[PDB]
Order: sequence, then C-alpha cells, then structure tokens
Amino acid sequence: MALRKKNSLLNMANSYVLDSPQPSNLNYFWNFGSLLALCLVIQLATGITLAMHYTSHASLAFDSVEHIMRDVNFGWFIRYAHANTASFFFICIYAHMGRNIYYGSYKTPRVLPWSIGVIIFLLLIITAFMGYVLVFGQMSLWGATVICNLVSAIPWLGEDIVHFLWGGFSVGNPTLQRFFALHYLMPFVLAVFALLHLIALHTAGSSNPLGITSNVDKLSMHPYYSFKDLITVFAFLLMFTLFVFFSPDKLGHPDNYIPANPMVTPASIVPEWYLLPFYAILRAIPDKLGGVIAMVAAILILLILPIVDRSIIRGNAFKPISKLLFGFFICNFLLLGVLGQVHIEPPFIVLGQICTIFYFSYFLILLPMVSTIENIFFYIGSL
Amino acid sequence: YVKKPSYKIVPHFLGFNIPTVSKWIPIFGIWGAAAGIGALFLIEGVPRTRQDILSKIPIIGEHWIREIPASDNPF
Amino acid sequence: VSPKTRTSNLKNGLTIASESNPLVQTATVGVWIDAGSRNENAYNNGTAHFFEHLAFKGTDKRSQHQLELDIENMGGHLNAYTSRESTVYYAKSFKDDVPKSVEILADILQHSKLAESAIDREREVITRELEEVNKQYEEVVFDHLHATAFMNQPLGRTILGPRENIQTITNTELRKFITENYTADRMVLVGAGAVDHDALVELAEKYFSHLPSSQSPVPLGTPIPNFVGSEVRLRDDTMPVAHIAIAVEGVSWTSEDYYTALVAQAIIGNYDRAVGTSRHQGSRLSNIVSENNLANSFQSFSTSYSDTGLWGIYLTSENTTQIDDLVHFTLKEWNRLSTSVSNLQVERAKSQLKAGLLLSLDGTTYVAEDIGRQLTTLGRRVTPAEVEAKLEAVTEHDVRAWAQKTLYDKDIALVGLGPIEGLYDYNRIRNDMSMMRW
Amino acid sequence: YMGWWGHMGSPPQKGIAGYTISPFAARPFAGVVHAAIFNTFRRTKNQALFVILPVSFFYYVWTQASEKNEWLYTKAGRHELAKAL
Amino acid sequence: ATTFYNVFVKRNSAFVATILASAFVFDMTFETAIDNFWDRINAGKQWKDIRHKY
Amino acid sequence: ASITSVVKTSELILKSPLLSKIVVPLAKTYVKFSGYRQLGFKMNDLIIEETPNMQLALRRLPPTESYDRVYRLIRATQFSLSHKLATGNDITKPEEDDHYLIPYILDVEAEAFEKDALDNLEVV
Ligand code: HEM
Ligand code: HEM
Ligand SMILES: CCCCCCCCCCCCO[C@@H]1O[C@H](CO)[C@@H](O[C@H]2O[C@H](CO)[C@@H](O)[C@H](O)[C@H]2O)[C@H](O)[C@H]1O
Repeated sequence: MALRKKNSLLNMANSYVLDSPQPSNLNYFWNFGSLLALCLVIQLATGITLAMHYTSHASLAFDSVEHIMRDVNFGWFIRYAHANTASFFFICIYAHMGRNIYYGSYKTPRVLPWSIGVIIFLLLIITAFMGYVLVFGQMSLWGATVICNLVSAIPWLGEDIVHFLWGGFSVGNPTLQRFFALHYLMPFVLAVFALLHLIALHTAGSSNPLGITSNVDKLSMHPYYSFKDLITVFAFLLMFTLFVFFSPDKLGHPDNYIPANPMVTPASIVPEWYLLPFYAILRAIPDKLGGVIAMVAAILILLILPIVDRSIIRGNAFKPISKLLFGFFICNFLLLGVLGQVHIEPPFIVLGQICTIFYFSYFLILLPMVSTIENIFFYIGSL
Repeated sequence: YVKKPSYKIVPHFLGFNIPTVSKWIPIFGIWGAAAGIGALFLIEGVPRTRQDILSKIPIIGEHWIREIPASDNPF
Repeated sequence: VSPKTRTSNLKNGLTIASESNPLVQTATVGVWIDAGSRNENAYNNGTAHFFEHLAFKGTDKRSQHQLELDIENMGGHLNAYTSRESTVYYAKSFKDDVPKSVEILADILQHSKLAESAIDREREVITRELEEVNKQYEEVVFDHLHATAFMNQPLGRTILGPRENIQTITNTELRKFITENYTADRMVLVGAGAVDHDALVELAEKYFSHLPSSQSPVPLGTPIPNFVGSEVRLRDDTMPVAHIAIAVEGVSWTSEDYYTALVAQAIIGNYDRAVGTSRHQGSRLSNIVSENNLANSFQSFSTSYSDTGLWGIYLTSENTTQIDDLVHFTLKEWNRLSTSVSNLQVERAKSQLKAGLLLSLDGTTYVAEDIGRQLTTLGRRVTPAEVEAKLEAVTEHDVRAWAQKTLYDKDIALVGLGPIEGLYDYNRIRNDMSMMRW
Repeated sequence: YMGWWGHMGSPPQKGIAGYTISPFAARPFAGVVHAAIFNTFRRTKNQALFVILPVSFFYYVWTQASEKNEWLYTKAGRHELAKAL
Repeated sequence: ATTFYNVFVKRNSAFVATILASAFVFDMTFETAIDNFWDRINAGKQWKDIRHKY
Repeated sequence: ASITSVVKTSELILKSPLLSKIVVPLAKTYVKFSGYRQLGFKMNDLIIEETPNMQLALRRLPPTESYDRVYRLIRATQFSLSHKLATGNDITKPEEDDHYLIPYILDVEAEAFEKDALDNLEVV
C-alpha cells in the first residue's frame, strides 16, 4: 500500500486534497471554496504581520496604523492587502453562499455543512467588524458605538451587557484592546469551523451542478481541481492587484482616515459595504429590538432553507420558475445593500421596508410555494 | 364474533404523539426549573439580578442588600 | 370456554388435578413435584438430577429391562425433567392405557432400586453430560446467568451439580433426598386429555396412598435471594454467533406485579430474523434491530421462582462489530418502559397476552404442564376469566411504576458468550439503565 | 452516502465503454474559436432572461427612487417633501 | 429513604435541579461563613476593625 | 416533499376537468423550458436519491432499467462538464420520458407511511 494511504496523518491530507473523489462536472462556482481558503490564508498572514506593528492602546492605535503605512517596509502593502482582502473575503463568501443556495447544497444530505456554514458566516461578520474598529478612525469608533448599542435592546440586562462589552461607559481604550485580542482570535475559531464544515461535507461529497448523484463518475481532487483552482486563484490575484496596487482606497471610507473623536459624530455612519444589507434590514423595522431581531433573523433564517424548500429535485439548474425567483431574491439582496448606504429619507424609507419584506418572504412564502408547484409541474409535465 | 380489529391512529408528527409527549411534560418542567435555577445562579453576581430579583425574596432577600459604607468607597 | 379443572386431595395430602378433553384420544398423566435442585445444599448438589437418571434404572419389581418393555407395551412414552424448583415425571399414553402409566409412575418414584452398580454406571453418563451441554449455548448462557445473579445462593447452583459431587453421590444421599422432598403434600398428580377425574383419583388411592407426608405441611408453592449485579464473560473468538443475556431481579410467581412484568416483557417482545413476519412486528426494539441487522434474534423472558425471578432479554448476533449498538438500543428500549410507555404500547401488549396465555396450551402435554405448574407455584389453577381480569387491571401507569422500581437505574446480571469483544465493560452497560435526558 | 475509490456506492455499472486519449495526444485548444463564439452565444442566450428580468426591474426601481429622492430635496420639491415627512 | 431517592435522584432532570439548587445554597452560605471565619482569625487587623476611629 | 404527496396532488388536479385544462398545458411548457431532456435525462433521473427510501427504491429497479439509468447519468455528467447539449438520439423525446421509478418509490413510501401510522395505533 502507497504511503499516502498507509500513514494516518498523510492519509488525512490525502483524503481531502488528493484522492478526494469529486464530481467530474463541477463548474467555476465550485471554486469559491478554495478562494475563501486563500483569503483566509492571506488574512492570517497579513493580519499576524500587522499585529507585529500595531499597538492596541487607543492613544497609539491610529498612529500605529499610520506608522505601518509610512514607516514599516512594505507596510502599505500589508495593510492594504489586509483591508482589501477583507472585502474580497465577503465577495467570495456571498458567491459561495449564492452557489450553495442556487444549487441546493443546503438540502439533505448536506444540511450539516450548510448549518455549520451559517455559523462561519456569523463569525466572519464579527471578525470583520472587530477588525474595522481597530483602526480607531472616525468610522471605527462610531461603528463600534452603534453596533454595540444594539445589545441595549436585550430587555432588562441590555444596558449592563453593553457596559460589560465596552469595559466602560463608552467605546474607549478598554474596548479597543479587547477587540484587538478577539479580532486576533476569531479567525482561528473561524478556521476551525471552516474545517468542520468540510469534514461534515466529506460524508456526502460535493454536490454538483446537475443535482444528481456523482457516485457514478468521480474524479480525483488532484490534479483536476487543483489545476482548475489555479485559474481562479490567478483571476482573484489579478483583481487583488488592481485594488491593492492601483486603487487601494476604493473600497474604504475616507472618514476612517480621521482619528476617532467621540464628540463629533460623522455626517453619515455606514458600516463596511458587506454589512450593508443587514443594516438596511435593521433600519426597516422602526422598533429598536424589532430591528435587531430582524437583522439577526436575516442571517439565521438561512438555517431553515432545508425545511422550506419542498422540491423533489436538488438545485435550480432545471427549474425555470425557481431560477427566476432566485434572480429576484439576489437582486433584492443587492438593493438592500444599496439602501443601507442611502440617507434615511423619502422615498427610500418605504422602499427599504418593501425590500425587507421581499427578503423574508422568499424563505417563508415564495420558496415553499414555488417549490411545491414545480414538483407538480415536473410530474404532470412528464406524464 | 369479531369481524375486524378495533383501533384508530392517533395524530402524530415527526414520530411524536400526544400520549407520549404528555408523559414528558413534567420532565420539561423540571429541566426548566434546573435551567432557571442554573441561569439565575450564574448571574447572581450581576448587580441588577440582586437589585431586581434576589433582594425581593422574603427572609432570604437581605443576604443581597449590602452597602459599602460611604467612608470606604472611593467612587 | 375450556372445561373446568377438577381438583381433589387424598388423605396424605396428594393433590389430584385433571382437565378432560373428550376431543382427543391421548392422555398425559404425571406427577409435578414442588422440589428441585434448590432443595439440595452444596454437598449434595446434583442429587435431584442424578435421581432422574436412576428413576428409570429399575424398581423393586421390574428390572431395568422389564421397565423398558412395560412402557414399550403401553404404547406411549415416559418423560422427566428436573429444574431448580420443580421436578416432573409424566407419561403420555392412549386413553385406556392410563391405569398402566399411573402404576409405572408410582413404581419408579416410590420403589426405585438405586443399586450401587447402577449409581456407578450413571456416574459416568452424567460426567459425560458435563462436557456436552457445552454445545447448547442458550442453556450455557442461562446457567451462568443464574450462577452470577444469585451468586453463592441455592438458586445460583447448576442442576447437574459440580463434577466433584457426581463422583461422591451415594445411594444413601439419593434415598435421603427423595424421602425428605418427594412427599405427598409437595406432589400433584395431573391428568390432561382423555382422562376421567374420578378414575384418576381412584388410581391415586391405589398407588400413591402409602406416600410419606412431611412433618410440617406448608401449602404448595411456598419458598433468601439477594441478587448480585454482575457479569460473566465467556469470550470465544472461534464461535461465529455471540449470545448475550441481560437480566434484572424479576418477580416471583405470587408477586402482585406478576402480570405487570409480563406486559412489560411483551412490549419488548421477541424477534427472529428467520421467521418471515418478524420484520413487521410492532415492538420498537424489533424495528431497530431488523432495520439495522443488529441481531439474529432476541427473546425477552420473565422467569419466576417462589421468591424471586429474573426478567431480561437474551440476544444472539453475528454482527460482532455492532454488539455495542444492539445492547445500547436494547437497554434504551427498557428505559422507555419507565419514561415513555403510554396506553398505546400497554394496550397493544395486553391484547397480545390475553391470547398468548391461552395459545400456549395446545396439546395434552402443554395443558398438563400448565395445570402442574400452576398447582405447584400458586396452589390453584387460575381460570382464564381470572387471568383476563388480572391482565385488564394492568394500566400504563402500573407498567411505568413497575419499571421505575425494577429496571430503571438498577443493577443487571450480564452474561456474554462467544465473540463478545465488542461488548463494553460492565459500567458502560449498566450506564444504559438510565437516561440522563429524563 | 459516498464511499471511496473501489466502493464509491454507484449502482452496479455494466455495458458502458469509455474511451479517451492522452493529454499529450490531444490539442488542448481544439475548436476553441468555435466554442468561444458559438457555444458561449448559445449558453448566454439561454440564460439571458433570468438575468435581464430581475436586473432591469431592480435597476428601474432604484432609478425611480433615486430620481424622486433627488427631486424632493430641490426647491421645486419643497411641498411634496413636507407632505412626505 | 426510597422516597428521597424517588423524588430527588431517580429523574436526572430532578437530580440536576437538586444539585444546582444545592450549589446555590452552598455558595451563599459558604461565602457568609468564610467571611465570618476570616474576620475572627484576623481580628483587629482589618480596616473594618480600625475604621471606627475615623 | 415526498413523491407520494406530489403524486396525490397531481392526481387531484388531473381529476378536476377545469384544473387539468389550465394546468396540463402549463406543465408541458414548464417541462420544455426546464430543459432536462436536452441532457438526455428522464424526469425521474433528477429525483434526490440520498434518502433511505430512495436508496431502497433504486435497489428495487430491474437490472436493465438500473444499468440504463447509470448510463444516462454518466452521459449527462459528461455533457455538463463539456458544456454541450445532447444531439439526435441522446435528446430525450417526450415518448421516452417514462416514469420508470415512480412506482417503486411509491411502494417504498407507502410501506414507510403505513409503518408510521401503525406505530401510532390505539386499541379502541
Ligand atoms: C471561511 C469560509 C469558508 C470556506 C473557506 C469554505 C470552504 C469550502 C470548501 C473548500 C468547500 C468544498 C468545495 C466547494 O464547494 O467550493 C465548501 C463547500 C461548502 N461550503 Fe463552504 N466555506 C466557507 C464558508 C461557508 C459558508 C459561509 C457556507 C454556508 C453558509 C458554506 C457552506 C458550504 C456548503 C453547503 C458546502 C457544500 C457545497 C457543495 O459542494 O455542494 N461554506 N466550502
Ligand atoms: C478572517 C480573517 C480576518 C478578517 C476578515 C480581517 C478583517 C480585518 C478588517 C476588516 C480590518 C480593518 C482593516 C482596515 O480598514 O485597516 C482589520 C484590521 C486588522 N486586522 Fe484583521 N482580519 C482578519 C484576520 C486577522 C488576523 C488573524 C489578525 C492577526 C492579528 C488580524 C490583525 C488585524 C490588525 C492588527 C488590524 C489593524 C491594523 C489595520 O487596520 O490594518 N486580522 N482586519
Ligand atoms: C484541507 C487541508 C488538508 C488536511 C486534511 C483536512 C484535515 C481533516 C482531516 C481529519 C478529519 C477526518 O477525516 C477522515 O479521515 C479518513 C482517513 O484520513 C477518511 O476516510 C476515507 O479515506 C480512507 C482512505 O483515504 C478510507 O479508509 C475510508 O474508507 C474513507 O472514508 C474520511 O473520509 C475523512 O472524513
């Protein structure tokens, strides 16, 4: 027996990256998995390097980031790489979740990797939010203020919990130092969950774009998907290069280059672009607590896709009505994103509410209805 | 003479029926008490828990009404 | 509606009990004795079984050969068995051959030779039986199960007795045993099938009238057992099938919980992959085991004695890597007798038992065994009407209450024989006797 | 649900003969021009509606919303703004 | 004594409830008892013992 | 959802003259636009099979049907990876789109649903 199969440790590697049997028809949307792993590795490498130059104390934090930009050799690159890869991480994670929703990767037998994935998504959001605060510019501080005060909505204990998170009476030095420690840690927790959802997936193997079994026709992960993954790695690095080297601040907020000032509140406080859809959902509900619950529910509702999709067919490749509904859902998610960054003014107030209703009604009404109807149309249609 | 066996199907859902669940109702009660006792115990230190819950308990409640003398409190 | 079981006594105190069936042409008469291995001490353990081999080795009148011929000439046969608490000697014959059979039985019990030459001859036959029971796995498992459950107590002893006693049993000890134990107040002459009761009572007055009465006549089925949670593992990797029994201390014949225990046993039930219908049985455990091929078979049992019992299950499996699952699921099904059983399971099992207790009584030997067993354990035959009322009195609440006192979190006796590498240690088995979720 | 090489969990296969040639024997870019033009046009044409419909609708909605918003915060839109608040 | 087992130990829900309630009682009483013990062995040494002068 | 549910609901529709008059033409166009026939699949090839019930139904297929199903899946997987469509005889014609699997799964499910019902019976 060959070594890679004999030796317990090598065999674990082998089982995941080399002999792993994959469907032979995975399309390029199966490549986001590896890009997300690449983002995770870039973030770890750049993040650990930034940690060697950054000072978490609020009197020095912003200046330490300027010191990285100006004084540390290639500091500019490491900082921009870290900040831009945070954006690319979300593009790829949304792409990956989009792939999973369209192709019914959440259905049995892959509910577990899907459900662990929803947790990974929450951890990514928390990681990225804390990292943003560490710059301690104006958006850093004011973002932390707004977002941590959402916990004030928890009845009875809310206020006490916020002061406990802050380590004080407002966002300040204690908060920044604790966010540093947690921002360092959270990516390791995230990597563990990423690995767990893979281990969970390995029982069923990858889905494929037809939604039929691949047990009939498998391909080794290497060399075929190894070399196919290189294409998107180089495509990603080209996009990375254009941002990092030529437009490093396109995805950022200028206000974060002003030092945090607890007195002056910035003209518009928006979160980073990738949180904007959830921000729009929060604004849609007028109640404080309602808004928080809605915002959280917008993520946790993903957990019910296994239930509300009633289809006898996995994924949308063959379901014209489901494909149209999916298209509208995705465009609505982008509209929510846009409404997250407009001013709270007419007519965007009402529009935001309608988009929020559409977001939830996809899971609760339309997908269950449409999937039931398409079941019937396939049966009657093929009689 | 009996022509057919005499039975009905009780309503069920995900393999649970009301006769079975009703036997477990008390047990959820006790676990809820255990969770209540446990939760309250974990936050007994939280000042709000003492102020709003624990100090209002008859007899026992004076255990949680404790003042630092003004002379010994720097803040 | 079955014909009435008639019961008469003699002067000495021998009970005669009969159930006539004028639809059959054959009759089973015999003597049920409220005595067995349990009545021996440690020095004469094996005596009762020894005697059973010598009862047929000739009497004062007929030699061994004459005896053989006399029974051959009857047309039917004689049969005997000794258990822990009961000894039976019966004769199946034709209708009109019953006077011959009662005469032969009376002869072999009262007037047996027990000649030193025959003691010495059987001493080798019985020694060879020690090395051939080894094959009857069910009995090996249950004999070890009694041995461990009732460790160093009379019920824990084997029926055959140790090798050492077989070599030292004398005609004196044999004589003393049957003189002390086979007394009229401990015996029941039973007839089933084509027998007249009044004819049978006359035959008893003719043959069993000069039986000794005991000094202190206690009623029939009168008894201190202290169950030991324990295990015996007899691992044998060369065996293809594992046999496992698990038991808790069960109920005596006269327990108030006797029927409740039967209902509980019926909820778990039996299973056998060789029987066609078994994959469709209602029992939860049956479903789990059949879907997962965890076992070849299982058999719930509730063995009763005068003052104790064992209640448990006997499992056989070739699936040697999943014995852990089989045992896990079995004991979790027992947990549900304490936590979950509702009128659904209880009413289903009562329906199954209301018939089951009557269906067992097929031919004359089963009827005779039923009359004999009930008379020597309860002192009366319980009519089907009484049995139907006692079963109807078992509620779901009673089953739960019984299980919570008898099974839940209780010590088990556990015997595994064969390729039982996969059977976990005692603690992990015993830990399945409760549910942490409840 | 999935095994491993040698016991993958396919239903039994029989009667399919598979043929292929070495990567060194094949032109990797054979018929690339035809594919890049005709095949991509076919695949794009068949999916175009599922993209165009939602994109066009949400872009129209956004355009109407952004134009109204812009107009409400002009002088001309003073009255309509006052009513909207 | 059967009754005690049956009520507080037989159901694990009950046993865990009992353990946590006992932990609550223990925690509160042990705190008070150590406070008093510590004050007796360190008598006249602590601030609370000299505070009265000021 | 269960195949049983889909089949029962479809039978309710096909019974009602009104309903069938409006649904049958819609369902036929749906299936034409679905386009699974363009990869040489039969409708039943698409049904999710990673459930114990469906694994049982597939095991109950006659050998011939089973071998041909495997071929259609392999063939379709190859069309998918090549980004080609079936041509000629590989396209499933409407007359070849037979419900080869529906009877087997309906029987598997019928027994599993009977089993669930009977596990909940109450002696009256
Ligand atoms: C750090 C973030 C993540 C990484 C690095 C990651 C990585 C991967 C990889 C490598 C695979 C296998 C190949 C592939 O299908 O692309 C995969 C599959 C999967 N991931 Fe993720 N993932 C991440 C986040 C998520 C999230 C947030 C979800 C869900 C909300 C998710 C759900 C899944 C599912 C369901 C599959 C199985 C899909 C299939 O192959 O059909 N993952 N992931
Ligand atoms: C999933 C992994 C990670 C994500 C998504 C992430 C995201 C971010 C984000 C969004 C920022 C704000 C960037 C800016 O505008 O300047 C940031 C800053 C930072 N991150 Fe991370 N990060 C990750 C991992 C790490 C790790 C592992 C470290 C190790 C310490 C780290 C250290 C830092 C430091 C020191 C800063 C502050 C300096 C700066 O703003 O560039 N990050 N991170
Ligand atoms: C992704 C980065 C590379 C490192 C590997 C990822 C770390 C996770 C590995 C530990 C998780 C356990 O991983 C588990 O291991 C065993 C053997 O290694 C695999 O077992 C599989 O492969 C081996 C041979 O290759 C067979 O004996 C077995 O029949 C098959 O199921 C499991 O399918 C996989 O789920």
